[PDB]
Amino acid sequence: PKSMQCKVILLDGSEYTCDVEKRSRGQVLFDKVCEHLNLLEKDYFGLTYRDAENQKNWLDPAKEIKKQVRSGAWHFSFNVKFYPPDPAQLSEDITRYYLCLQLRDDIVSGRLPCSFVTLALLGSYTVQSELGDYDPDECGSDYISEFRFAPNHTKELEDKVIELHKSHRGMTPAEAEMHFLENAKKLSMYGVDLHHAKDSEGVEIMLGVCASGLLIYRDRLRINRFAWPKVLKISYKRNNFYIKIRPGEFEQFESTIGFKLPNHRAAKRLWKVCVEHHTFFRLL
Ligand SMILES: Cc1occc1C(=O)Nc1ccncc1
Repeated sequence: PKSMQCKVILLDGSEYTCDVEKRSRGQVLFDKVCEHLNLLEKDYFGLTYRDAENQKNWLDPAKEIKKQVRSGAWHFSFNVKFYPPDPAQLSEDITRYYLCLQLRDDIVSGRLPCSFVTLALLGSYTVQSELGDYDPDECGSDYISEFRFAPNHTKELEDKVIELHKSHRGMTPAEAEMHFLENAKKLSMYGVDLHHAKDSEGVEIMLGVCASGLLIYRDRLRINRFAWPKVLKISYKRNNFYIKIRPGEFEQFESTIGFKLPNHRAAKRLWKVCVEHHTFFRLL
């Protein structure tokens, strides 16, 4: 029975290697990674891979791995797929830990924009969780943490992390991680998956997919939002993506809204993540 080597980049930046049978469905590999990670609350997570166009795709756990990676390497990342709006609701500390690791990468990468003060507060909770109480012996006036906190590090930011870390004496790792999450969950781009698109007039927009619905960013001046409940049908055709809106009270007709995506694969990818979000966040 022939097996393919799989390499998975974990949220701590380390590499997990395993073998699965070459006709394996994605769930087989995901189950192995989650057992490796001692992760029970698996529903929020998934594996990604890069397609022939170097686009991030979710590995569909119900489909054969080989029919998704196709010509590409069996190389994956372990990621948060569904960001919980209230991480305090999660049953296990280790789930919140992996969600913290993902968010730290969302922040350093710039996918999750954050004010100076919130970057320093999030950083200070990470340092408290990982090193425990502030020790002066480690940090002088010239201290720079090994921890990556932000897309652009400044001495002022490092100083503010230390100032806040000092305030956290006695805080346990789970407690610090829960504070991390209570701050991060409020950020306007928390758990928003962004897709480049054009509206029905050709104006460049971003579509954001998240727990609360589909967001349209025309810029910073005028953001439209469609809460999942309103959305009856999500569809794609050629390079186009459509949502069927519920009729408003006393309106005769449903309303269908249309966007242009970069190519047919980008339209299908946006459709699939919307359908998946739509189901996930109506069902608890
Ligand atoms: C935040 C939210 O609002 C409505 C539903 C949910 C939710 O978390 N659903 C879910 C959790 C775990 N597995 C599957 C679905």
